[PDB]
Amino acid sequence: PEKDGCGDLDFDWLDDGWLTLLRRWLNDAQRAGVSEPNAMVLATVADGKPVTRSVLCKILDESGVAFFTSYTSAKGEQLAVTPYASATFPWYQLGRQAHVQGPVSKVSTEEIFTYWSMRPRGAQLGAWASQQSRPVGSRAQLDNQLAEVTRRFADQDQIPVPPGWGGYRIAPEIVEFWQGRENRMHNRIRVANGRLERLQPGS
Amino acid sequence: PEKDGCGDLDFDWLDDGWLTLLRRWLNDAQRAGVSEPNAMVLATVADGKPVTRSVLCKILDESGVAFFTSYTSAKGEQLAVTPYASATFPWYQLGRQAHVQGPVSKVSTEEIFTYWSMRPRGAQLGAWASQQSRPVGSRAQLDNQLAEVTRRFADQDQIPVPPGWGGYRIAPEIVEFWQGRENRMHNRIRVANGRLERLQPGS
Repeated sequence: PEKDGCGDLDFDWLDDGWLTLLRRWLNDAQRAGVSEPNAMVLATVADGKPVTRSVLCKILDESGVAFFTSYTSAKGEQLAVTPYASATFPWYQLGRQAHVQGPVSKVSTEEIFTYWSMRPRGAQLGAWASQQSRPVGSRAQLDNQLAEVTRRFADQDQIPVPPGWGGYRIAPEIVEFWQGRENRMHNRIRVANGRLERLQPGS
Repeated sequence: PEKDGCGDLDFDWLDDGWLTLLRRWLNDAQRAGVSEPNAMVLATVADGKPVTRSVLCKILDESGVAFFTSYTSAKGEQLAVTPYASATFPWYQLGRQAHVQGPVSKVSTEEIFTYWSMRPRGAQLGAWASQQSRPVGSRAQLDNQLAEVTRRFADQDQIPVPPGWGGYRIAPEIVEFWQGRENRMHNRIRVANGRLERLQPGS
């Protein structure tokens, strides 16, 4: 009970729909000092087996949750074969989690440009520096990669989008809010087809 | 490079094997005040589609990472059909991640007893109060479930293991260490067939 300082998560918390509540939860985490409050752990499937890693949620609206990545990465390939994902926001400090699962689609060239342009150039370089799946043996080699990319763009103030870099967006088909409680009787609300369902703590 | 106070993770950080490094990283997460240092996001598969939620890693050894849960949860059913998982320790505050993927076996009845007994009275009751199927319409109902189970065991000093309750272990067939860097030239070392491998940041 203590952890988020709040009373029980219940149906009425969803009165303004799933989006308002997620946006509020994401803001409580930001405000409470959580590091990377917008990071989520994304699961995809590779040859029938699940694979997990962390990505940064950059857009949240009625169409779902979006993040940015190289199309050439393993996440990209896996999502190309099996375009469904699940993501979890792990807000342990507050005893909270939210999960989103659904079909994945690419974001617009439009949107890619915008979020690419807000990117601090320290990172713009970094993106370009990552030599998509090129063999690497040392760390020095990584350094050379970033030096080489840095020179190449030194006289450019408007670094362009790499040829295979864009985003993906998970549709909010199933969204679950999880509020933990000291006496293990966790509050679990699942949203699906505009219907709401309360789940037993142990699933 | 800031976030864990450290230089680059490299092959020499693996000299005494993945187990020892995962243990060091878990411990660093503790010393730093990270909430739920041992929690991990577990992905499973449900009819070819990934599914995520957090579990607590309670055993870390040579045979892999283990957590405890009701066999009758969605996660248990999913692991029964497709006994492979991936898990991620999201240490965002230190800019670190560890991933572990592999086949999944049940823990023994021996170890279930041992870890069950280490739970405080509150958590054992909590676990017994989660009634596997039974739909839930109100939150007051969870309360009465905890109150039935409290009264039912009022005279038992030592509460028994619930009938459906046990553990799962992920074998360390792939282990990745991820250490973020301000310049985006993240360090990534994957472990597989005792062979080490540096990966390009952008996967």
